[PDB]
Amino acid sequence: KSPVIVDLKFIPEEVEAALAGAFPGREVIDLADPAHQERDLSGIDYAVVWKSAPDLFSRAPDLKVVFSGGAGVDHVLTLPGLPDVPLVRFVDRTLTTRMSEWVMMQCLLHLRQHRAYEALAKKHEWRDLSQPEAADVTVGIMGMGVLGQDAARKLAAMGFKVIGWSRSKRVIEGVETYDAAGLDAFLGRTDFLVGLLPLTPDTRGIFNAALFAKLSRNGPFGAPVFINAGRGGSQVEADILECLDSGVLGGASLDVFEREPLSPESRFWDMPNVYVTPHVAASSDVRALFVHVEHQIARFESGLPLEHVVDKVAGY
Amino acid sequence: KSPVIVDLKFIPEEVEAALAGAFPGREVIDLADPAHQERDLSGIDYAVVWKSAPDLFSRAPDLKVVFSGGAGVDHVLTLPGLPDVPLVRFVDRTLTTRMSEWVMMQCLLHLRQHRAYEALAKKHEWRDLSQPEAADVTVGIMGMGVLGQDAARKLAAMGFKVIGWSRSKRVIEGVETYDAAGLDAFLGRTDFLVGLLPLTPDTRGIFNAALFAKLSRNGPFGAPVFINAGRGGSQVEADILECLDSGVLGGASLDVFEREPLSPESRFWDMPNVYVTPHVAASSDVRALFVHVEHQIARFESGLPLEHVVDKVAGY
Ligand SMILES: NC(=O)c1ccc[n+]([C@@H]2O[C@H](COP(=O)([O-])OP(=O)(O)OC[C@H]3O[C@@H](n4cnc5c(N)ncnc54)[C@H](OP(=O)(O)O)[C@@H]3O)[C@@H](O)[C@H]2O)c1
Ligand SMILES: NC(=O)c1ccc[n+]([C@@H]2O[C@H](COP(=O)([O-])OP(=O)(O)OC[C@H]3O[C@@H](n4cnc5c(N)ncnc54)[C@H](OP(=O)(O)O)[C@@H]3O)[C@@H](O)[C@H]2O)c1
Ligand SMILES: [Cl-]
Ligand SMILES: [Cl-]
Repeated sequence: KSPVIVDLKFIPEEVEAALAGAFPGREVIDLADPAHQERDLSGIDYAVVWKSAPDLFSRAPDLKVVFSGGAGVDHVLTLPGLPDVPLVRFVDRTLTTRMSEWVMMQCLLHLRQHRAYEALAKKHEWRDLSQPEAADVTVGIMGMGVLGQDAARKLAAMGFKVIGWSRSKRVIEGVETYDAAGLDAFLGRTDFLVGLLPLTPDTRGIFNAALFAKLSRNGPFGAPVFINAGRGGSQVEADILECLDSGVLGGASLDVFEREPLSPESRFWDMPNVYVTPHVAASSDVRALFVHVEHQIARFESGLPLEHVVDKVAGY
Repeated sequence: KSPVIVDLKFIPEEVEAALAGAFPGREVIDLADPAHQERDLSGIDYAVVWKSAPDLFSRAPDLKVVFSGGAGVDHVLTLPGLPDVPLVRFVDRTLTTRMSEWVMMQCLLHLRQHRAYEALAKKHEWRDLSQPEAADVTVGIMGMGVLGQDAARKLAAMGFKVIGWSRSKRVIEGVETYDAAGLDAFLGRTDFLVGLLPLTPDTRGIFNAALFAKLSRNGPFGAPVFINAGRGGSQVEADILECLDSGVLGGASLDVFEREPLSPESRFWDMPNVYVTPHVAASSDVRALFVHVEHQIARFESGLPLEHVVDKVAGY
């Protein structure tokens, strides 16, 4: 039976804990362990990777399937020697449900004027603010795949008006959607913009000043909000900053940044209407990752086709 | 046609805005207007009241129905001269949906360790924290009426494990519930305690140190959280403070207080794991209030029975 290489830059206690009883019957080679730093890795069919070392695929030339530890593959596609074999991304109910938690939290924080109420609290001042209900706000989600769909349905169920956008059009009860050419109509209706796009050459810098200026100003706060949990390379941070300073954006939630970890010198840390999280919108449940990997190995070895394979030309 | 007295201590622009076109065919006497401060109010059948003046029912001895501006009636029951006629409380989809927004926000803030991530941000420090999913947390809701039920269903749909408690037992898909005697078993399973009880003589001071000590310590954070949006008189704030200081409570969200507005000298304002909101968990949509009132007047006058009538002996 082939070994499984595990090269995951995740919280190490979580990886170690999940290894126990994982991949039964297979040797598991965890490259976090210094004992394994010189081991040759030829003749091994499977690797599970997240921020893996540059020389990995030169050490493991015989891989038959590469498994990403995350849903996003923009970094893995750039790794030297990435083999010409299927690359399977992480898709799982645990990941999806976690992202929807984060998206719901952001939409509620901005809806319920959390920062305004915290500023009042800091002054020890009791003051009720006029308050729209979720149905008074349209959330527009750019990115209508696994995560965008689950987030949209959950937002709608909480009472938000929800609309969606992606390259092609899709059918989702209670959610009107737009295809690529509908972008401007979608943006003009959107009060809270949620980014759940992969980073690809075609989504690079898509979230810029010109796009923020097209968002709706007709909503209950008079200015839109930007929430991104896709990839940082999709946004132009200089524009986000300028828009926040001018009031073109009323606030933002950012889980992802052009350069991560976010520099300690960034202005985003101290800004009163920005919520910064360190790329934790949906943590990979490592146990679930390994169950997904085990499952796909079983299909592969039985001749069934792999699921969630990446289109490497498209970048997702 | 009888006039309608409106004596509502709500945001005045909201009341004024909602008056337009309200109660068509009836004189509307808004007691916020100084012009009406000496008007006699006999021969008037209806009043809509929230924090109304003490002498109101002596000025209006002929009321046939009193309408509260809120869901809660503990204050109105204490008003001098409250007539011996039906008292109808506010119940409406707008109110319910708003409360569920607030409850969902609190459960997510505590689940997603928002204060920990804000403390990291204040130090300009990028650090991922181990993170449970909502299904790892049990939310126990004390109070299973209109609001408790809607909040429970919405929490469950977001992935939380949800359990409920109230005097009598109730049947709710996906939510196990407990009756009065099941209190201790319910508390022992609960990680996040949500209060959606009326204030009555029987719920006064129910949320105390003895009760907080019975909450589960087996959850992912090792200590429970207290969230109250019912009434402040149900909690003992001295105990909440002591429990937070000792770590018996890991955090709290409080929308209601023993004395409101909350004193500017309260410690709750500055406490890092408390979220204070100024009794805004669900604002009355005044427009919807008047539609509800108009509707009930129509039923009353057609001989149909009034809905949402309070049991004045029970206090709710
Ligand atoms: N912050 C975090 O912790 C975190 C966690 C997990 C994932 N993520 C990010 O979230 C992303 C989405 O994940 P997912 O599972 O939902 O992906 P998915 O199922 O592949 O969905 C991707 C969506 O983006 C659309 N899209 C791609 N390129 C586009 C373009 N140029 N114009 C318009 N639409 C475009 C796709 O449209 P089509 O269907 O028409 O192709 C599809 O609707 C991942 O790529 C990852 O970067 C972040
Ligand atoms: N913070 C805010 O902005 C805000 C806004 C709206 C409402 N509220 C508060 O929320 C409360 C609940 O509203 P609601 O519409 O959900 O009320 P509801 O429909 O009357 O529900 C009340 C629930 O509390 C239970 N209950 C009452 N006394 C009890 C006792 N001694 N022991 C156990 N259970 C008891 C009732 O049980 P039974 O069914 O068995 O009687 C019922 O399940 C209101 O009274 C108001 O004070 C606050
Ligand atoms: Cl800001
Ligand atoms: Cl605290």
